[PDB]
Amino acid sequence: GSHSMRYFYTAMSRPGRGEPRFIAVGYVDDTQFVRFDSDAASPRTEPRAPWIEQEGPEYWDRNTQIFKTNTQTYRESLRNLRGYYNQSEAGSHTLQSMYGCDLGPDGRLLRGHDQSAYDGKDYIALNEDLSSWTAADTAAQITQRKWEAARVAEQLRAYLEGLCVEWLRRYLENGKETLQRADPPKTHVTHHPVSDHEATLRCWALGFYPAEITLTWQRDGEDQTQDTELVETRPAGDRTFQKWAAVVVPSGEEQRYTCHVQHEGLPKPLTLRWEP
Amino acid sequence: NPDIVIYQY
Amino acid sequence: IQRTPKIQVYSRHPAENGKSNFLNCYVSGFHPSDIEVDLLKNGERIEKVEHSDLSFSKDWSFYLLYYTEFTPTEKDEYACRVNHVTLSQPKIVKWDRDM
Repeated sequence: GSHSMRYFYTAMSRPGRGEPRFIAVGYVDDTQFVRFDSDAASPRTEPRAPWIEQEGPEYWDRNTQIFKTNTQTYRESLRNLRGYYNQSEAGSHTLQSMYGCDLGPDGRLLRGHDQSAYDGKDYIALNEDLSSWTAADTAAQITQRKWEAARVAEQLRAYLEGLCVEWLRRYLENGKETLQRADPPKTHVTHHPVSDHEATLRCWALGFYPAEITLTWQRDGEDQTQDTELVETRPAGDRTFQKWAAVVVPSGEEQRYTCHVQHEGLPKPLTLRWEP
Repeated sequence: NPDIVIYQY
Repeated sequence: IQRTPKIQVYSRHPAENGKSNFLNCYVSGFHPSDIEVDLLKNGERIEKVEHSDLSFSKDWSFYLLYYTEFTPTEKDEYACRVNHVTLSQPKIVKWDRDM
């Protein structure tokens, strides 16, 4: 139903080891579709999903010119930010940006995003109104004044409400067989004795897409949030994701525990138990 | 497709 | 200032001895982005390992998937060895087909 497009840019300095590396990746939901890396033998925009391969040579050349221009802009920006923070020329620093649009189930713009971070900390972000900025500190206020003079927020608003949504809808149509297909999780409960008094019940969810899922354990109908070990959702390597939740339970009490799974690909939410 | 709103920080 | 990696080692498909599969080492939640990842078979580095393109999460931390084709057996031991600026020594996480 709901879809998003995002570009993720990362630039990292490496004094004594050449110019800063710039990498850009593009995603529709949890599917990467493009990559650009300034460190590649021949830097160019490359396809990463089959549905993008039909875009013409004009698309690939235009994207490459944009990413090559960003490579130079980000290199200049890393020098600027080293100055704003009175940093020495010896250390390595990172500048990251993420931007894009979110559509609701009807295909309309839900909201736009444009945020940046320096050394993994929030630096400047375009507010939800797409007309003002939130600067994290006095260094980011310098960038904010520069961007106010160049009318950046107006230009980003035009992109986010226009071209961003239009390209996202085109990608969703061209990739409809995968982008618009939710794969439900294959679920099961495994049992692993810990000792004579306890056993682990592990609830598995495998092969699902998109990554968003809810996996919870209940004991006598009450959520077990504090006692559940919930692993981070992880990629399988074939577009799908995996996750598990485990609880350590007293021996003989396994039937008081239920695993609950919520996911977009499911006809109805699941309730599972250990089936000996 | 990426934006072309490119400015130094 | 810096964030240490979380590491998960696991197979793409459910592990069945004698059947070809993929061995994954997913590293996430780290900052800065430089990281060294090796997949090991009986303590030795596997070559021709592939990896995903550098991306990051909403909290700005990086994540990468390292993967290689493998055929699990009862006795062959698999692991992922990770080094990052936040670690004094490389961290080895063994593949347990139950996780």
